[PDB]
Parts: sequence; structure tokens; C-alpha cells
Amino acid sequence: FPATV
Amino acid sequence: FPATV
Amino acid sequence: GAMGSMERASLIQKAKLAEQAERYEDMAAFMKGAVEKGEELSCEERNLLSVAYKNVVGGQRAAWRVLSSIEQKSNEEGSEEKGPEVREYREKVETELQGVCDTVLGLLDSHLIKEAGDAESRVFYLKMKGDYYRYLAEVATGDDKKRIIDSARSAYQEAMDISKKEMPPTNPIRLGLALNFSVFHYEIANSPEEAISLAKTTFDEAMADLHTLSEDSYKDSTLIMQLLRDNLTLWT
Amino acid sequence: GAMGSMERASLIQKAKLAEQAERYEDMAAFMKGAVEKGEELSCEERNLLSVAYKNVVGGQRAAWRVLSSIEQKSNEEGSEEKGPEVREYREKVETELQGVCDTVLGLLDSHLIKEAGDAESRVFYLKMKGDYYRYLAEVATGDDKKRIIDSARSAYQEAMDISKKEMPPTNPIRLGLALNFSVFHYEIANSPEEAISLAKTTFDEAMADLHTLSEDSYKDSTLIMQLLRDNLTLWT
Ligand SMILES: CC(C)(Oc1ccccc1)C(=O)Nc1cccc(-c2csc(C(=N)N)c2)c1
Ligand SMILES: CC(C)(Oc1ccccc1)C(=O)Nc1cccc(-c2csc(C(=N)N)c2)c1
Ligand SMILES: [Mg+2]
Ligand SMILES: [Mg+2]
Ligand SMILES: [Mg+2]
Ligand SMILES: [Mg+2]
Ligand SMILES: [Mg+2]
Ligand SMILES: [Mg+2]
Repeated sequence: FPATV
Repeated sequence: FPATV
Repeated sequence: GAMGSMERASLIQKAKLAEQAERYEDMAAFMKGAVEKGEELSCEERNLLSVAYKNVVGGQRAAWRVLSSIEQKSNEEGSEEKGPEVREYREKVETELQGVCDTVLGLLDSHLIKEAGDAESRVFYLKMKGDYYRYLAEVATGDDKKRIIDSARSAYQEAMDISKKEMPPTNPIRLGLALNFSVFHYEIANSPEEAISLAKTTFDEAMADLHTLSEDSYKDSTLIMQLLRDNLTLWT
Repeated sequence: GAMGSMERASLIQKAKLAEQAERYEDMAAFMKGAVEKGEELSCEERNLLSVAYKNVVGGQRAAWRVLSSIEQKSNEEGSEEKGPEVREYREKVETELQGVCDTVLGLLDSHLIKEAGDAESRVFYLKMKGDYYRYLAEVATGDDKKRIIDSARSAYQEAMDISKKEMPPTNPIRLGLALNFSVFHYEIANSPEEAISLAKTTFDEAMADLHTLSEDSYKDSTLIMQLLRDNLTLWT
């Protein structure tokens, strides 16, 4: 999965 | 801590 | 509320203890109680709220993905019928996840967003609104899926508009908002080109503003810049 | 019981799904429901029960240790008074931990142990009884602490006596029982010499029986033997 914050 | 199972 | 009898300061103190103990469900319940005291949240308190619920929903999302993958395989050609149990348990986890998202969205609507006037609070809460609608969209399959997606988009867009007017391009809230809205475009809205464009423009505009920053601010901004680059590398 | 309406086989199936999703609280609730159907548990089912509760209580123990350490520091000379919150929250986690242990002990007493006649089931359940009394002893400080310690000792001792009569020295249940009873001696009963003697004798008697085993049984036994050696190295 892509990065999120 | 020591090992337990 | 079961936290109604506990002092606001005690709830915040216990949220910090819960974090140290990796008790994120407790942390979230303490922060929900703090929000329900009715006072605005400081910067630190906003981040305690977000850390707590992000960890809770993150675990639910990971579990939902495991169960959804098992369910998908059970529905492939040649797979032995095993009964309703996989669907039932995926639905149970999904309903709990939706409940957490609804709780967070309810705190934002009653009444965190309406009282948030400074850019750092308002952008933060609108980012959260976009994020929790995005988590609802990840599991949505019914008549309201398009409206859920549009609710996420609308919240992210309002946050973006404020952040571009009121924050420097290196502000970590602005950067994290752009990171997540870019992921929304890629994973939810079927808009990979928009996702890539947003990540690249955000990165480049932040790069150009790094020269204005102290060493500590530089560290904070470059950390999120690297996540933008990581996604760009994944997508190109 | 909230699981009373669900089929036994469905509870077991969902326990396995919960494990895959790392949802150990759910796993434990499903296995509690399965036990409460009243039938004896197969070997696989016994291990699902133990895995579920071991993970739940293990997380509670880790959190309790973090909070207890913070509490101890708050009570040192020169530490600023911060109010009752650390003690209160440590007590909250402790009470939840005790509740889980009481639940497991209740399942063993109603009625898993009394129906367990084969060594592999009876030793397994008595080991569990010793383990959960040991977890209660870790947090005990009151009038009943000695009785809690003695309850752990008594359960472990009955399991040991059966295991030595009825199982080979390489049996993994026998080995894990000895490992844990040795830790009980070291950490609970203030008996490090007994702990070391038990670990060493168990290891040496298992070594001498490895020649009787298949490759797969050898792997299972040597894995627990290495844990005995690891503890011996820590203690000597
Ligand atoms: C901002 C950043 C880099 O990334 C984003 C971006 C946009 C939105 C959210 C995060 C981040 O990661 N963290 C962050 C920032 C400022 C304060 C705190 C904090 C106070 S207290 C506390 C805790 N954990 N006890 C943590 C944490
Ligand atoms: C026995 C051993 C090596 O160690 C001990 C020792 C004494 C007591 C307990 C463990 C162990 O670790 N595991 C073990 C053994 C036999 C069966 C299963 C099992 C069935 S199903 C399942 C699951 N996880 N879905 C796991 C697991
Ligand atoms: Mg007050
Ligand atoms: Mg549903
Ligand atoms: Mg644009
Ligand atoms: Mg039936
Ligand atoms: Mg107590
Ligand atoms: Mg002896």
C-alpha cells in the first residue's frame, strides 16, 4: 500500500 | 524476560 | 459518556500513558472523552486524538483486508464452499471499522470543525474528515458509495484550499494532507494521473521552500517529502 | 453467552480466521464460545484456545509492565507529584488482565479439566491453569498472594507428575510445561536454583530421547529445548 500519515 | 510457551 | 466523570487533564494524561503502553483503543476512548468536554484542542491534543484513532482504524483496515482476500478466494472457480462464516466475520470487522469512522466523523461534526478557525486546526480536522471518509470508501459497495467518495473529496479539497492560502508549502500538515489526498486520487477515485501530479507538485514546491527553515523544521518537512517520493516511485 | 447461537464448527472456523487477521480478542471470544458448547476439545482446538488467550494476556502483561514501571518511577525520591492517574490506569489494566485470567481459569474449572483423561489433554490444561495463576501472581500484592502462588505451583506440579509418568521426555507439551514451571520458580517463587536444575535436567533428558524421533518430531522438540537453553544462558 502507499504511504499516508 | 525469560522464554515461556 | 463513560468518561464524563473524569477531568479533562486526567483524560489527556491517561491518553499519553495509553500510548506508552501501546493501548490505542484506551487512548482513543480517553481522547474522545477529552473532546466531549467541549473545549477546543491544542496542537498536542489534536495529534493525540489522531494518533489514537489512526492506530485503531489501521488495525481494523489490516484485518478487513486479510478477511476480504480470503473471501475473494473462496468465491473463485473451483473453491470449496465453506459456508457463510467468512462473509459474516468480514462483515463483523467491517461494521466495527465503520463504527470507529462514524465516531471520529461525529467528533469532527460535534463540534471540532465548526470551532476551528486557525489554519493549523482547521486544515488538520478537514484532513481527518477526508481520511475517515476515505476509510469508509475503502469498504463501501452500496448505493451511497459515490456520496461517501464525494464527502472525502470535498473535505480534502476544503483543506487543500485553506492550506494553499494560509500555510507555507513545507508545513507538515499541508504536506501530509497532500500525501493523503494524492493517495485518495490513486486508490479511491481511480485518478492515478491526478495522484502523481499532486505528489510531484507538492514535493517540488516544498523543496523550493526548505531554505527558509530551521534544522528541526527541515527534518519534519523532509520526512513527509520522502513519503511523497516513495509513492511517486511506487506509481511510476 | 453471546456465542450461544453460533454453531460450534462456525466458532472454530472463525477463530482460525481471527488468528489470520491477528484479531486475538475475537479469537479468544470465539474459542470461549466453543468451549461453552460443553464438548471436549481436540488437540487442534486446545491449541487455538491457548494461542488466543496467550496473545490477549501477553499484550495486557506488556502494558501492565510499562505502567508499573512509570508508577515506580513516580514514587522515587525527587519525582514530581502527578496525581492518582498513573495508579488508576495501571489498576484499570490490571483489573482487565485479572478478568481474562479468571475467565480462562473458569473455563478450565467448568469443565475442561474434569473431563480431560488423556495425558495430552490433561497435562495441557493443568499447564494452562499454572500459567494463568502465574499471571495473576505477577500482579498480586495482597492477602491472597501466597495462595495464588501456591495454586500455580499445585497445578504445575500435578501436570509435571502426569507428564513424567505418561509422556516421553521429548514430548513438546512436557517440555513447554517444564520450561514454564522453571520460569515460575525463577520469577515467582524466588527459587532460581530450582529453576536452573529443572531446565537443565529437562534439557538433558530430552537430548537423550531425540534418537527415537522422526525428523518432524525432532524439529518440534529441539525448538523447545533451545528455549530451555536460552533461559539457562540468561540465568548462568
Ligand atoms: C506532522 C507529521 C510530520 O505528519 C503529519 C502530517 C499531517 C497530519 C498528521 C501528521 C507527524 O507525523 N506528527 C506530528 C506533528 C506535530 C505534533 C505531533 C505530536 C504531538 S504529541 C504526539 C504523540 N504522538 N504523543 C505527536 C505529531
Ligand atoms: C507444542 C509447542 C511446540 O509448544 C508448546 C508446548 C506446550 C504447550 C503449548 C505449546 C507449540 O508451540 N505449538 C503447537 C503444538 C501442537 C499444535 C499446535 C497448533 C494447532 S493449531 C495451531 C494454531 N496456531 N492455529 C497451533 C501448536
Ligand atoms: Mg473539570
Ligand atoms: Mg457491510
Ligand atoms: Mg492542481
Ligand atoms: Mg449445534
Ligand atoms: Mg488491583
Ligand atoms: Mg526434581
